Amino acid sequence: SPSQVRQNYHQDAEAAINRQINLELYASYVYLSMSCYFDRDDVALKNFAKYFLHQSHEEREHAEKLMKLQNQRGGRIFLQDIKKPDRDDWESGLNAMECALHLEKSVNQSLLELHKLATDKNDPHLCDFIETYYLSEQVKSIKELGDHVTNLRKMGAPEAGMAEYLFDKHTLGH
Amino acid sequence: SPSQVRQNYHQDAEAAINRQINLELYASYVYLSMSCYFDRDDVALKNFAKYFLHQSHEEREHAEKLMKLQNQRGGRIFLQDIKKPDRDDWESGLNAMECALHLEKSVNQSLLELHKLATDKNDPHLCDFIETYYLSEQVKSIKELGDHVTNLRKMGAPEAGMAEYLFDKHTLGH
Amino acid sequence: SPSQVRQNYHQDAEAAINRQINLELYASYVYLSMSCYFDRDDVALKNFAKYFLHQSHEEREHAEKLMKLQNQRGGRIFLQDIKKPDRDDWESGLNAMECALHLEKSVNQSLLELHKLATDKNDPHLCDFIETYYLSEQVKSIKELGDHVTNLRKMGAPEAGMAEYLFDKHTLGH
Amino acid sequence: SPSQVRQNYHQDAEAAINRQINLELYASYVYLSMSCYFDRDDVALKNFAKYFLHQSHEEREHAEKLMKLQNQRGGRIFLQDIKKPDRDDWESGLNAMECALHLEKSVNQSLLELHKLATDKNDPHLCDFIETYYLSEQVKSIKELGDHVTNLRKMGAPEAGMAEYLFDKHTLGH
Amino acid sequence: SPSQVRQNYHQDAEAAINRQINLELYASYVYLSMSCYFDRDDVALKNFAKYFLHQSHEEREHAEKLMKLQNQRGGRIFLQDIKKPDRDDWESGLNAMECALHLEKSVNQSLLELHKLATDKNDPHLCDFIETYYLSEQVKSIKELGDHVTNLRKMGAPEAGMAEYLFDKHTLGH
Amino acid sequence: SPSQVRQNYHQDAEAAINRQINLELYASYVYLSMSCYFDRDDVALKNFAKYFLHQSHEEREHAEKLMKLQNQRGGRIFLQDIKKPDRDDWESGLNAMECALHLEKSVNQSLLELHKLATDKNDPHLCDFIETYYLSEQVKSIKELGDHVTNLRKMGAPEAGMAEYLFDKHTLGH
Ligand SMILES: [Mg+2]
Ligand SMILES: [Mg+2]
Ligand SMILES: [Mg+2]
Ligand SMILES: [Mg+2]
Ligand SMILES: [Mg+2]
Ligand SMILES: [Mg+2]
Repeated sequence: SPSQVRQNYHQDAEAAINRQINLELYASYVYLSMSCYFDRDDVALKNFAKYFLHQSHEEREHAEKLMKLQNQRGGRIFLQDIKKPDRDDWESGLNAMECALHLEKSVNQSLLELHKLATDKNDPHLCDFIETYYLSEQVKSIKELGDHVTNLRKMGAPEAGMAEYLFDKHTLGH
Repeated sequence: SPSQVRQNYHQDAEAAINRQINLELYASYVYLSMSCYFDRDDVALKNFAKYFLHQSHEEREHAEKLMKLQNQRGGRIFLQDIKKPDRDDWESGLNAMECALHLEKSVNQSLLELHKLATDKNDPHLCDFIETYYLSEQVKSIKELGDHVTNLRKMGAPEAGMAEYLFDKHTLGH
Repeated sequence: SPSQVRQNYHQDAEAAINRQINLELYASYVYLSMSCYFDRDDVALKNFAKYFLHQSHEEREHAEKLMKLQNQRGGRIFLQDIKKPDRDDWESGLNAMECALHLEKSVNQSLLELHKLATDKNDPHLCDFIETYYLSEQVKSIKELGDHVTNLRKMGAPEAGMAEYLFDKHTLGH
Repeated sequence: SPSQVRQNYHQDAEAAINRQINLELYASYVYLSMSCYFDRDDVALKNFAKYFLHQSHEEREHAEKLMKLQNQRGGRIFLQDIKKPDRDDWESGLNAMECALHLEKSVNQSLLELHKLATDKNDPHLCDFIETYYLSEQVKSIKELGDHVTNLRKMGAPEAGMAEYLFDKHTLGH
Repeated sequence: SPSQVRQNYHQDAEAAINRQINLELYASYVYLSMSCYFDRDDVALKNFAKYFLHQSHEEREHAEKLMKLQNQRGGRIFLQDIKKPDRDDWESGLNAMECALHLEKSVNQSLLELHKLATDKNDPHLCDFIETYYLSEQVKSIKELGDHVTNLRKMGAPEAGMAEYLFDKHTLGH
Repeated sequence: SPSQVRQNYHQDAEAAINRQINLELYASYVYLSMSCYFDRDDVALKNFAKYFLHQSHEEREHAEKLMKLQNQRGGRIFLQDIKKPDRDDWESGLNAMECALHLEKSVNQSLLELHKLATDKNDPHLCDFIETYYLSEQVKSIKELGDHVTNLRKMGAPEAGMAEYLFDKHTLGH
């Protein structure tokens, strides 16, 4: 019954990795939601919509790397339902950015508990994997979103009106 | 309250399009499941896994075209939960292909009810849209999967063993 | 017994499409006839013969698209005899052009009854197909032949003699 | 007396298409008017003037496609007077954009009545034509103008003064 | 109230230039009419239709240069209705050419009264403008149309029938 | 009444060549039939369908060379009905190949009687023509089909199931 390729892969880890897969697919669905919002004809911020559409595609690629890992180690993937996003209508460019940042910190929090459970089961390949592909880029994302939120607040979003518009063109529009 | 760009777009259609979006995202999740299965170390059919991974990416692109349509016409997108796939373990290459085909016919059935409701509300742009981008490629998909299922059955899958292996290399491996 | 790929394809349509296939193959045979006539050593209008030979090849390509359609939808093709053309000897360049035009209108008339029967069975993919590939180019053909017949009559074909000759070089000879 | 190429083309449609031609030429004249306004030495928004000049040229190209259609089907074109635009002086960038949008919806409304009259006379080629070349791009225009009006209002046009200026450079100036 | 850029621009000239704009737009509409006529399925002279379509596009470009001039000098543009062309059906290639020539002489006559009114108000820039861009090319047009009318009459249009046909291919078809 | 270019062309030959034209058009229709069969969604052998579609196009080119010959020698072409193929459904890849081979031998048999009748009327150009363009390639076709039938039988078609599938990819799929 155990996989021919299975070696030093504890059950508690296999279960934790399945939960992290469901968490990345759900983040991917949240960015997709926001992207729909900024494409609305009475919000109309195209560069915001392209920005979150890209984040969406990147999160779906994190889920699939984890899907490969779990097959390489001889664990089995058990998919669950992907819950709908907290809300449909996201108010403003600055409110969507602050939720993105809150979301991205929670994904980060779960990877750090994942890493703490692999260190305490003595699984070095799994740890190295999380470190090399997840923890580092998750810290670059948070820092970037932290900077976007800072700039928008300074320019006086959302009360200013010209702030998101200029932000859309200069910072997100390359 | 009604969108500035809204014109000849009945409520019953806006609701139908939201349900079709949830149906494409769910198909996308089912292909993703199958792809995980053929990558398993004790199934090991790489060209099958690449085939369904591509179908997965294509269905997620159908959902996003529909997301654009609904914004262009001034309707609003209301995302629901995406339910987990019927099963986790898909038996064989021929059983996965027969379920793919059964799935793809149900997506087709819902587009034909969508088109019947747009014709009976007199919405010509919505009809043209469904016809030009959905109904045609949905018929090419079904015909292709119908042919794959036919060949596999003839070569004697799944009892033969060499049938999926050869099928994987010649028909799916370009 | 019913095809695995068959869906929303009424028997009355499958029968109508078979009759339209026989009608395109017969048109293809009529153009082939005319082309033989203008190659005759005592008619001798080479650019007329090249013109109808091309129309012949185009009609045989319409029949084969319809042959593909009927297989994609899971209907079955039932070929009949192709009847010989009304006549062997076609008098003149202007008489051959007026028969071509009368022929091309009858092909058009049958596609419009085909489309009226698919709309009344609720088959949207079949309708879109006929519209996108048949009705439009059938209207461009009729308009072109209508213009050729007009010019020839004006220049005084067939009594003039120099009219077809000049027509052969300037309008049909690029 | 009836055209040699005429087939399944009802009189009521020929009359409707003539009225739609006069409607596109009149829209073309309105955009030309606005373009003159933004070139005025005491408005001075060059990128607005280039934007409406282009819309003007596009509408004159819609009228000529319809002029071709009506000749291909063997109807006759009956040109009327083109009435002068509602006003000469258009106040602001945001007021010109809101009138453009109101205009573009009325052109859309007339194409949808045109399509409803071709469906009820059973003219499939005419319907396909309107759908494929008019209804789709008319919906992309409305959505775009809807977005421009939204942005300008948000930035605080016309009271702001810097809003149109920045809008002219970033959104319309490529 | 007077424009900041206005200098040596008499009211009587501003009014004359507005009337010349309406005259070029009306000529543009007349050529458009003729072009529709030669595209008719029972006239069928394609190179005649391309010839007048081009003249149409050129006249619409003369109107827009005048629209720029009037803005550069700080006058205001007051658009009127564009009246429908004298007739719908233009008989023959030679009759359409003789009306084109009569039209083009009347446009010329109005530019010469325009120039006589700018010389008698002492406006040198306006005079130079009319001379450099209008009077010269208006004389080349008349001479060309004069030559086309001469040739057609000689070959025996419209009684000959082969005359317009050959004319269409050799003189207008490059 | 006799053609100006007619020389040493006996009536009995002109009649024989007309019958051979009808025989090539009928072979062309039979290959077209088979090609439709292998494109069926429950046969599904694409490389077989491409193979017979090509043979179809080649036979229609043999008929047209003969149509040219008969015009060059000053005979007249008298087209007959093209009869429908013996059957609609062709069982298997090996059964279709054995009928193709039986068909291709009968075409060969008629060319050899044609050549025997031209030698006994003393028509050397007609003989050379048949020899140089027909008899040689007809012998290469038969030998090829003879080899395909041999291989399929050896691999154990049609009972094997994997035989046609592999044959489709290696021998017919280049
Ligand atoms: Mg991640
Ligand atoms: Mg789809
Ligand atoms: Mg056709
Ligand atoms: Mg339009
Ligand atoms: Mg001029
Ligand atoms: Mg042959």
